[PDB]
Amino acid sequence: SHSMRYFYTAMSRPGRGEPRFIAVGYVDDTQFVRFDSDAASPRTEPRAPWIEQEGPEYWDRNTQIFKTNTQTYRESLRNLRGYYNQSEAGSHIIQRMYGCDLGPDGRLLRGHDQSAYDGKDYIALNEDLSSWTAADTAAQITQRKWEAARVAEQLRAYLEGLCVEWLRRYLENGKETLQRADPPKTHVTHHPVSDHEATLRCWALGFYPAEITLTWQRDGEDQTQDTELVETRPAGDRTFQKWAAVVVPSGEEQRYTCHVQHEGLPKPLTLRWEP
Amino acid sequence: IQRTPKIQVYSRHPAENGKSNFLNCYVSGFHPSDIEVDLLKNGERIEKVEHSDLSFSKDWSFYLLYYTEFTPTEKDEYACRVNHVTLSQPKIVKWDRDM
Amino acid sequence: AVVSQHPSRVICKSGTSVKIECRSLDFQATTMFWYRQFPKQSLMLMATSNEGSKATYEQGVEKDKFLINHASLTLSTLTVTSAHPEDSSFYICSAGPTSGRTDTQYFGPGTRLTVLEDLKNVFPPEVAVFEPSEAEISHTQKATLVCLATGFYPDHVELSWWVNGKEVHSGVCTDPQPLKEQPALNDSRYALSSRLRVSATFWQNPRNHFRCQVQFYGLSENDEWTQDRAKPVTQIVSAEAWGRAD
Amino acid sequence: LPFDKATIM
Amino acid sequence: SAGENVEQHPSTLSVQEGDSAVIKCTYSDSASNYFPWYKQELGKRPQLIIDIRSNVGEKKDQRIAVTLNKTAKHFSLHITETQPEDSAVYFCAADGGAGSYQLTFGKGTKLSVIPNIQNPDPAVYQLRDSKSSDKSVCLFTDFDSQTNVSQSKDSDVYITDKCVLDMRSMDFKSNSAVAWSNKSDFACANAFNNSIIPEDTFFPSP
Repeated sequence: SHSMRYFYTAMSRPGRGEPRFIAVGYVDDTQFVRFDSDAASPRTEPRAPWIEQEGPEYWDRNTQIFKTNTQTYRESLRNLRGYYNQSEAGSHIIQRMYGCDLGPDGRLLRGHDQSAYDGKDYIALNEDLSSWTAADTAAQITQRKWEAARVAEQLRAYLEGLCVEWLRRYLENGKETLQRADPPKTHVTHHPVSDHEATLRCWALGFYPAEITLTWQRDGEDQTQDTELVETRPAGDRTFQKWAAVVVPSGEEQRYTCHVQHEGLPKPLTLRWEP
Repeated sequence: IQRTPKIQVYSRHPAENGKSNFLNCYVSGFHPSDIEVDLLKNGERIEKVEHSDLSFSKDWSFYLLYYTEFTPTEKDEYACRVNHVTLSQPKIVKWDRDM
Repeated sequence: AVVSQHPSRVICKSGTSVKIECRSLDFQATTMFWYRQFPKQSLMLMATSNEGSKATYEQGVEKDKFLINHASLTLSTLTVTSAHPEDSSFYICSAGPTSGRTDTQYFGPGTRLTVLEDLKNVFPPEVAVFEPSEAEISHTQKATLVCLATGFYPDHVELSWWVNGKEVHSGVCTDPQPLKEQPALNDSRYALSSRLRVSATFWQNPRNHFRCQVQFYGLSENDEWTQDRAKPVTQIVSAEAWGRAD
Repeated sequence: LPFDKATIM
Repeated sequence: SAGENVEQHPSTLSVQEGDSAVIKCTYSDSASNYFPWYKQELGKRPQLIIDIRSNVGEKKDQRIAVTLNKTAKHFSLHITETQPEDSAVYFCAADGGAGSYQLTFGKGTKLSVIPNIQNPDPAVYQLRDSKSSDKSVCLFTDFDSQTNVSQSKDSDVYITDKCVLDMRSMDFKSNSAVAWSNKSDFACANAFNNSIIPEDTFFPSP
C-alpha cells in the first residue's frame, strides 16, 4: 500500500542560539519536501519534480506550518528538559514521525503519529487514533496535556481527511514514477576467501520501492543463520540496492540458490552461480 | 542513548574503469544527528560532495547519503571518512567495487 | 483549561490608560485573541497576540489606541490608551493549548470598561425588599419577594438571593437589564428589580431569613475627590426580610 | 501536505 | 483568515418550551476541519457547548446535537426539548482560510425559549417593604406567555419587562413584571391596565 510520512527533528543547541527544526516529507520511498529553520528566512523547498506543479500558496502554507513547529518544539524541548531534570548545557533531540497508509481504494488503512526523545520512544498514537501509549511518566505529562487539547481527535480528522486526499493527489501528479514498480536487476557473483571456501553474493539492483526479500538456500533450506545481509541502500537516482552473501565450501556452488521477492517481479526469482 | 554509524561505500552503477559513475557513502543507524563525512580519492578530500537531507529509520536512528560524480580506475583508491561522538577517531571505510 | 482576565470591571475618567490582562491559568499559549462586544452582541476580533512577534490587528482597528503585548506563554495584555467614552465596551480574550490552525478556544470572563468624561456622576444603589402579599399567599399558596435596586450609575451591578446564609437559584428571576430612571439623557441613573418565589409554608416560618444582595462596582482607592458626597467605592448593598407568621 | 495544528509537549 | 466566511441562520429564533431549535451555519473554505458552538448568556463569557470535526457526520450530547455536511459546507446545532435556560446567543465557528490563523465566527443567533404556562392565574398584587415605609411596588404575575408587558407613557411610572422564574422542586414556572412610581397618587391599575392584563386578572383592592 501507498503511504505519506513527515519526519521532524528538533534539536536544542545550548551554545548556538535557539533550537533547530528540520522537516522532510515522503510519498512511499520518495522524498518530496524539506524545511530547515537554520536560515534568516527559512522556506519549504521541493525535492521531487512532481511537487514543483504546486503553486506559491502551497509553499507559503507549508512554511507557515513549519514555522509554527519551530516555535512549538522550542517549548517542548524546554518542557522535556524540566520533566527529566536535565541541565540547560546539554543538547537534546525530539523526533516525530506521522502519516497515513492508503488502502487499494483511496481509503485510510492505518494512521500513525510517534514521537521520540533522545532516540527512544516517547509517546505514540494508538491504532484506534483516539488514545496514546506513553513510554514513561514524563510522556504521561505530555499525554495529559494532549488529552486536554484533544490532539488525538485533531490527528484523526487530519489522517482520515487531508492526509489521504493529498497523498492521492501526489500519487496522481507523480504517477509515472510513484505508481511504477522497478523490478530488481539480479545476478550472483563468486569470491574465493580461502583455498577450499568461496563467498556467493546475490545482487538486487535498480529496484523501487525499497521493500525486498533476499534469501540463500542450501538445496532448498533457509540458510538464514549463515547468510550475510546488507542493509538496503539508496543508489542516489531514487532506486535501491541490496545483497545477500554466503561462505560456501569449494565444490558445492551449485547446491546453493538465491531467492528474490519484490512487487516489480511478476513471480519470485530463483538464481544460482553461472557457470 | 547513542548509536555508532554503519557505513556502506559503493557506486550507483556497476564499476567500469574509465566510465563516469557516482561514488556513494551511506551513513545510517547513528544517534545523535551531528556527523562529519568526507569522500576521499587516494587519501585526499574530494571538494564537490553533496548529501541527502536528514531523515531517520523506524528505530529513530539517522541516515544520510553523501555522493559525488567520479570515474573509477583500476588503481585509484576511494574511501569514506566519518566522524561522530561515538567515534574516538575518524572511521575510514575503503570502497570495494564487489560490495 | 480556564482562561481569566483582570480587571473584570473598570470605571475611569477620559484620558486614562487601561491595561487588561489575559491569562491561561493551566496551559501554555503561544497565541491569544482579543475581542470587543457591544449591545449588538457579535464577537468582533480586534487583534491576535503572538508570542515572540508583533500583534496582528484586524481591519478597522486603531492600532495606537489598542496596544497588545504577548508578555509570556501565559499572559497577554491589552492597553486602551487615552480612553474616551466611545471606547467603553466589553473586552474579552480567548486562548487554547493548540498552536497553528486554531482549535478549541477558551474565553476569559470579559472586562467591562466604562469611560466617563466626569466622575461626579457615579452613584451606588439603594436596595429594598418587598414582602409577599397576603392576597398572593391566600390565592396561590406561594409567596413572591421582590427586590429593588435604584439610583445607581453606571450599569455595574450584580444581584443575588441568599436564603438562611446560602445563595439560591431556584424560584429566582432578575430583570435582564436595568431601566433608565430618566430615558431622555446620556447620563441617567438606573433601576433594577428581582423576584424570589417560595411556598406560602416556607415564608410563614420565622426561622427563615431572606437577603437580596447587590454587588456594585464603582471607583478604586487612587480616584480622588473635590466634592462632599460619600465615596462611590465598589461595595455590597443589601436588604433583608424574615419569616412572617399570622 | 503536513498537519497544521501543533501542541506543546 | 482571508478565505473563510461563516454565516449563521437565523439571526434570531423564538421557540416554545419543549419544542426543538435548529441553528444552521454555512462556511466557505476547504481547510475548515474544526467546527465549535458557543453559548453566551447576557453579560457572561461564550461557553463551549459542543463541537464537530470534518471526519464526523453527527455528534450528540444528551439534548444537544451537531451535524455536518462537508460536501455542501454547512453544519447545524439541534437543541431538543428546549428549556428557558437555553435562552442565550449561540455562535458557531470554522477554522479554515488562508493567512493569519484564527477561528472565524458567525454573527450569532439570539435564541428565546418561551416558557409553557400550564395553569395561568393572572393577578396584580401590591407589595409592601420589609425594612421601613419605603413603601410599595406593583407585581403583575402568573400570566401566560401570550401577555405583552408594555412600557408606560407616564415618565414617572416605571414598568420592567416580563421575567420567568422556575421553582424546580415543585415543577412550576411563572412570569412576573414589576411597576412602581415616586408619585404619591400612583395606583397599581395605572401601570397594569386593560390593554396589558387579561380579562380574567385577579385584581384585589390594597
